[PDB]
Amino acid sequence: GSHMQIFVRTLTGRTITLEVESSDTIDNVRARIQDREGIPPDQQRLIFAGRQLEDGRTLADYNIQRESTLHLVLRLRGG
Amino acid sequence: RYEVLTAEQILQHMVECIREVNEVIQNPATITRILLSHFNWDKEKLMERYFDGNLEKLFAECHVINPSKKSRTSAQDMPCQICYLNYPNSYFTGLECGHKFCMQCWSEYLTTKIMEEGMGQTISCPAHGCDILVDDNTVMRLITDSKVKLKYQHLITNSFVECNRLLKWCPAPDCHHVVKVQYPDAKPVRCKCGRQFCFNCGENWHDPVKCKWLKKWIKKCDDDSETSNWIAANTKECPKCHVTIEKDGGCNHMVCRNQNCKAEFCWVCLGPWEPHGSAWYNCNRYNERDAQERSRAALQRYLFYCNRYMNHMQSLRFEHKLYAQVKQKMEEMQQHNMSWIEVQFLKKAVDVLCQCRATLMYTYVFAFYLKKNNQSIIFENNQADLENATEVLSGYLERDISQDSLQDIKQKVQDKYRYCESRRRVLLQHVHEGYEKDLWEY
Amino acid sequence: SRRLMKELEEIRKSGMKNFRNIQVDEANLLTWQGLIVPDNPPYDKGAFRIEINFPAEYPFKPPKITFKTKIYHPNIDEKGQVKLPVISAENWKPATKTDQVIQSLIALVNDPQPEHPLRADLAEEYSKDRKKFCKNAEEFTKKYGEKRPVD
Ligand SMILES: [Zn+2]
Ligand SMILES: [Zn+2]
Ligand SMILES: [Zn+2]
Ligand SMILES: [Zn+2]
Ligand SMILES: [Zn+2]
Ligand SMILES: [Zn+2]
Repeated sequence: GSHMQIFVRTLTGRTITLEVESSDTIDNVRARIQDREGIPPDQQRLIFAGRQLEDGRTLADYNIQRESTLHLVLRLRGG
Repeated sequence: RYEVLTAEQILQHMVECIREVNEVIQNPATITRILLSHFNWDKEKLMERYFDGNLEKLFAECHVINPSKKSRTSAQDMPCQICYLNYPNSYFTGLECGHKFCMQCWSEYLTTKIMEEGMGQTISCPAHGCDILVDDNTVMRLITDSKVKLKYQHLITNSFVECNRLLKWCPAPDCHHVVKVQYPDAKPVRCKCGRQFCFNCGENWHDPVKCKWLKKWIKKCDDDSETSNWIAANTKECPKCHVTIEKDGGCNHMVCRNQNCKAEFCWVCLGPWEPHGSAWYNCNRYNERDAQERSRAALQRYLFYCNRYMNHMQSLRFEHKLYAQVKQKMEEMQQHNMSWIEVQFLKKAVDVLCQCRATLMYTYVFAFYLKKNNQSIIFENNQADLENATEVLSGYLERDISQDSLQDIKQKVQDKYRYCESRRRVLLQHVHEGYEKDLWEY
Repeated sequence: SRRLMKELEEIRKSGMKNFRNIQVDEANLLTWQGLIVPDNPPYDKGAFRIEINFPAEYPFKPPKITFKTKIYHPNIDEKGQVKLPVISAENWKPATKTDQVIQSLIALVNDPQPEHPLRADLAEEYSKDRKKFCKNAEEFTKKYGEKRPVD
């Protein structure tokens, strides 16, 4: 809704552009990736500024402003 | 019909395939190693998926991520982050991520992943969140132990072998070599190390029995109740003097260690030896209601056929010791007269002795799954005619060889081991011809 | 034995908010003891004692954690064992600091996950009848859990 524009780097290195809101839940983002690139939200791990973006909080809790970069990493195997 | 390649020879033929596949894909050579090993080395199938879409799923499913390409964007003691030691930058080397670690810790990490619970193809930089692969080069450069380097060179090439119909490893423990044939024919092959394994299944050469049956045998023994009883051929007792006797050599023709009880008997059946081979004596044949009695009768039948197979097992291993004593019966005999024509005729004899023992082990496997047919009793005769011929040949090369002169060993052994293979000949010719007419199953 | 001297040194300095009373057997630095204090119910009523057992090949082989204080959790065995992927075999990275593992164990305590449990019975209870779970683990913390540290 033109409230937030963020970038996410995929596993293949391609950096796709998402559009969200500052009050959007982090779980909402992990779903948009599934519709976009086909990776289930279980096999996802989001990293920003060094620390992991676990599902359960929101974009506002982390200092994530507009035009920010976000990294998509693999989650730990067979626990 | 036979070609043997080295571990690195395969790796070269594989990395070349990785190279041509990669130049259209343009992925780090470590990544494309995974993707093809995921597509079972079907080059065309990875091309299709890549020429289509949905790559992030492929990377996520194969658990592999590309690194940020380094192209974009010296003697000081920086602290290491795995051991917390102070070494100059000359000691640190790192992967594409920029995680630099001392070559000491790298060596322990890479080796402990190869040698412990096997990490096949998929080693990653050991820096917490880092999941980027470790290239083959930085493994061969950071490992000195060649036994590790050879094992890693087997792991990362393993997928390329099993997925190939014309390739198969050798069951030798630390030998990492591959046999290449023109077509899978379930035929034996030489491993460059004296291993003659069936190319089809992958076990030792099972001439009489089919491949699928031997698999059912091992699986049955390992699974339940039989991994505990196979240790029983250690010691027995004399069937006459009742003294405890321990079997030493491969030959079963026992003779009691007693001056007062010089009775010669059989190790398997505990019967007197002389009648073995007679008309009315069988210690190789079985020839023997309720549902509870139906199961116990079939279990003891297995013990009859398993005890034969397990006895010829240890007896084969006890007859490989002859190779060490054949070279002590090939030197001074070549020293006396006629060197290196009479000594090679003596090794070809013990080669047949262990061959008739190997086929004797699988003789009972093929016999355990047989329905008592008109061809069963015929086969049982060729079995008893071979099992006896082996015990004679094995008995001579364990006691009667030292107490003879060299003017007699030439004709003694030559008549024995050539007759012994003549009984294996008719036995195999029988079951092979009987195979062509389907005269015996289950 | 050189890294452990610096790791245990880092804990005593910067301090761990969820880990208190870090007392270890001296000389032998292969076994550690410590007391965990969760921040969220139904466990925020007590404190639980864990024991770390670094193997000789540390840090090239991961440690093993066992709970000495009994606990009501689907991912924690009755004896005290714990399935934690960050110290598993095919996941272990030697760069992973110890305090990094502890804070990863806190997350398993605060927000359990029943998809891969050690006690399936408690895993079912947590997903179907949450209120029955938050009451059993409430009473299970009061009875067996040790008291929380002052400050
Ligand atoms: Zn180091
Ligand atoms: Zn790294
Ligand atoms: Zn070999
Ligand atoms: Zn076979
Ligand atoms: Zn006797
Ligand atoms: Zn007998």
